[PDB]
Amino acid sequence: GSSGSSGPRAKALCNYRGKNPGDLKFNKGDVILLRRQLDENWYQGEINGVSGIFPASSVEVISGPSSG
Repeated sequence: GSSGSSGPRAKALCNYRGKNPGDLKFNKGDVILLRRQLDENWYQGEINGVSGIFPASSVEVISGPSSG
């Protein structure tokens, strides 16, 4: 219903800066900002001025909040 200036984020689990067909390269830990959520399987964001697509299994949506 309502949105918040603050958007979601994702954290890399392993080295994904390899060689992929039209994908996004990121290093374990790097936090990618979810710009466009195509589906619950992939995520389209941008990192260090680099736009690309990456899976949801390679990253974690735990970024942001922190449970005690």
